[PDB]
Amino acid sequence: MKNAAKIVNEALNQGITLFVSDNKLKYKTNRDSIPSELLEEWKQHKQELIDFLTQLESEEES
Repeated sequence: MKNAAKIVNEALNQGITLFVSDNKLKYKTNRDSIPSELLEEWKQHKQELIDFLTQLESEEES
């Protein structure tokens, strides 16, 4: 059973960076040929992804 951080790490491995903007789960990358699985899992767990990606956005580093 995955969680927000699981998918976040998967993004980094593929050379992507999940970050939320306006409480909407966003993604950043240098390549557009990202795996389509990310677009779906990101939307599947967008709620928890936001929660985790936004609470981390509040701190400098951890």
